[PDB]
Amino acid sequence: NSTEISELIKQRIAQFNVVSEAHNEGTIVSVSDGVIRIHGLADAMQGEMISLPGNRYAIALNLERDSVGAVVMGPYADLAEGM
Amino acid sequence: EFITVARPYAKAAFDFAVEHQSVERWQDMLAFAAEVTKNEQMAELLSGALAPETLAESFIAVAGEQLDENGQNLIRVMAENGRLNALPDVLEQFIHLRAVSEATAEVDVISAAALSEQQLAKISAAMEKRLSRKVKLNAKIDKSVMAGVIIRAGDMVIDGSVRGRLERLADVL
Amino acid sequence: MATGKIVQVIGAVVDVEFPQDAVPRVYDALEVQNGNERLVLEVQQQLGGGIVRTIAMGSSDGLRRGLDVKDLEHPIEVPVGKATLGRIMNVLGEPVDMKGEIGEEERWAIHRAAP
Amino acid sequence: TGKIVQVIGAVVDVEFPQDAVPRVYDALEVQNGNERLVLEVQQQLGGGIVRTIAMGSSDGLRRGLDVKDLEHPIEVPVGKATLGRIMNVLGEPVDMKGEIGEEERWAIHRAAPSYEELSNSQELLETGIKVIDLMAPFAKGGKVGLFGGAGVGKTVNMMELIRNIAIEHSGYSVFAGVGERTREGNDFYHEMTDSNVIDKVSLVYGQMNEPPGNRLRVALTGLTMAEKFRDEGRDVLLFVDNIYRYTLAGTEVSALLGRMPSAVGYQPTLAEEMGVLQERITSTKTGSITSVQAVYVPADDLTDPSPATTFAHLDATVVLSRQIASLGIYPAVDPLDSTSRQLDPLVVGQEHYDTARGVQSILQRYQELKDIIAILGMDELSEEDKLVVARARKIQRFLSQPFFVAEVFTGSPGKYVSLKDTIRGFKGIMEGEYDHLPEQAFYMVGSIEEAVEKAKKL
Ligand SMILES: Nc1ncnc2c1ncn2[C@@H]1O[C@H](COP(=O)(O)OP(=O)(O)OP(=O)(O)O)[C@@H](O)[C@H]1O
Ligand SMILES: [Mg+2]
Repeated sequence: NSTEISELIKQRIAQFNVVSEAHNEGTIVSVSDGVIRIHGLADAMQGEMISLPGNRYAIALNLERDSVGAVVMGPYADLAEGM
Repeated sequence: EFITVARPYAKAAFDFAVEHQSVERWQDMLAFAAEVTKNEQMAELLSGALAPETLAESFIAVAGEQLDENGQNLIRVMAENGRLNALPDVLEQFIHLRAVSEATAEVDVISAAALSEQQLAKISAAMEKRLSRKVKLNAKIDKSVMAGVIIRAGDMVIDGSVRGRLERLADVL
Repeated sequence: MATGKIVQVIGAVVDVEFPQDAVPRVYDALEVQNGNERLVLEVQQQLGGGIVRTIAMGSSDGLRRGLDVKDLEHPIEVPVGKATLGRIMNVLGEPVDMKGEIGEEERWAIHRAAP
Repeated sequence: TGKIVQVIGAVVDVEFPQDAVPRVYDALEVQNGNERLVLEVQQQLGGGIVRTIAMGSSDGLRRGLDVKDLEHPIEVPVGKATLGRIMNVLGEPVDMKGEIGEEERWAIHRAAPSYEELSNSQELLETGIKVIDLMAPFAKGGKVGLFGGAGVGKTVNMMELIRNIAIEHSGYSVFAGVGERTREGNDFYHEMTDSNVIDKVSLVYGQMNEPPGNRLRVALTGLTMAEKFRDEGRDVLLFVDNIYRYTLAGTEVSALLGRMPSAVGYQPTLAEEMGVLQERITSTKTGSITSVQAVYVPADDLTDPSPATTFAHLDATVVLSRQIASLGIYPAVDPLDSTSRQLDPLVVGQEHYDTARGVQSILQRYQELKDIIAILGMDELSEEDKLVVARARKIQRFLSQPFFVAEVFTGSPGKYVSLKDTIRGFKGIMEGEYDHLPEQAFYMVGSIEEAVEKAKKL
């Protein structure tokens, strides 16, 4: 009964359209003092340039299990959660 | 590890299931909730920082085999504290607390070769007097012990393997 | 329409939860009814989950959990120019003398970049 | 088999199937772009996660890379195949020459020799250097530490010791560069090749450009080569270019390893990490290691934990003072803080022992007078107190010496001074035979005869 509920779950998540972010793409989770936390970016690498909205970058300093920690190469204050 | 934070939720759910005389159902519900927790798409959603209520109602969406009145609530309580990854451990403690409540024990037996029913009788009948519980044996006989038997219940262990005697003798060096 | 609600109050530090698609940017100004006066909050951090963390620009006493919060979308804005001369103001640009309203022509945001 | 699951600075976490988890100190391997990166296992976390330090640059590592499990520790070439060559922490050749003709490789993590194995020795080893073998002489098979702040002279002193000891000694030698200057590695290598002495010397370099994992384990690569030559039954000289960098590379990784900070923010394990390194550098009944270590002293604070722990490890300790060096007295040895286990009447004999304690007593009394002199001036002293000062100042100058390696700075030619000439000179000054000479007569002269010839021309 386990494999049929395991595939029913695969059907249901598809019905409700819940799906991953694309690799190389992510969202800002939190913003403080120019430090940025990002969820996603499953293909980001240590010390990469992450392009932000506008025309600016953050530098990936930590690849945590659930997030990337990054610092903004410029003014940070216009950034927002969910960009 | 989620073992400590699963404890409060596991107890609540069991006492409630007792007062509502519905323990078998819940165990089925927690098993379902623990499998949606493992789905690879949901495991990204559960890791990202959604707001608790936007996450919970999205979690409730992917289960329709849940008792909504009592089972959606459980999910909503765990979501409000971010706990949903503890569901596979909440399940195992619900099963554990149930077996203590049913005064019943699983016991594992390991030997160089398969036992007779008469030996399995004497083992079970002894362990029920050791534990003062009912017992249910399983036998997981092994390639490396060359004679004798091991008995494990809970974490108490009795060893009569010759493997254990050869080392326990060499220890007297 | 107010869109946030207060979720913690620990001295001067006030936490407010907004809808996920509406979270104020840093250094913005919020306002709330502290009973019979409007109290301004300045945003310091965006935390996870729509919660923002703010410093009260006034007395924190008498705030409840669950009060409604209006998100003014600009920073703190103050009156400027000739109308300010000879007037005393607080940090919010409200007159602290008794001498009536300031005849402002513009209000500028206080947080801006250098030349 | 493994997957990378976190990358935090120098530290990489790897997940393995729970039946296959690597042992502590295993080497792992991962492809990082167009090169191969080794990781060393530090800790087993739960759930098959294992926490590791990168032996190289960790930038460009993704999460989710496949990691290969090597079944063994980091193992380095040892024996005569290593002689005359420059090697990496991983024991790779770093000179442009071919592969190392190894016959054997040894794991860099080893246990110290047992208490039964150790050997005592009292054979005094002579040096060219007036202050060192007068005040803090040392034996064949002993440990010496040169303590000092930034720029005080630790390296120039060790370069005279290499010149004096390691060329009248006949056996093999190991020089370990640990977190020091790459220029000075290149400079040292060329003077060894120009002198054709290179073929007796093994060089391990992990200089200060290298990422922390290299700086931490290069010390152990250096010892493992010296332990091969010792166990072969030889007498070996080990030079360590800065031991402090071993501890500091531990500090840099320790927070990322998840360990609560201690004291002045050091790792909590500081004394064990130092102790397990230091105990391997011992002479044994099979063979001997003579060791010289430079010990950087951060912010000149001799009471900082890292200097303080190092002092119990060593047999002779020479302390270099910025306050003396700014006089331009070189070597800037402080004789009131430098000390040795060998300054004992039984081993040195009485004439040496009495001369050293006389010098120590006069120079101590001069420190006691300087706070009087600083306010009142010297005229207020007693006529015996003035004689202590007049002698102590001569003694401080006569402790100075021209080094052969220093000629590129001083210009004036280097001097080698016998132990017989040093004790005779200081004993003569303290007896007052020379109280008619000026202070400048004693500055930078090799022997007491050279002082009287300098005095004739003032
Ligand atoms: N005996 C000496 N004669 C002349 N100059 C010296 C002598 N000893 C040291 N000095 C001067 O001190 C300076 C630095 O000495 P050295 O390079 O040995 O310090 P160091 O050990 O490298 O210090 P650090 O490792 O902290 O940089 C050099 O300019 C050197 O000329
Ligand atoms: Mg140096």
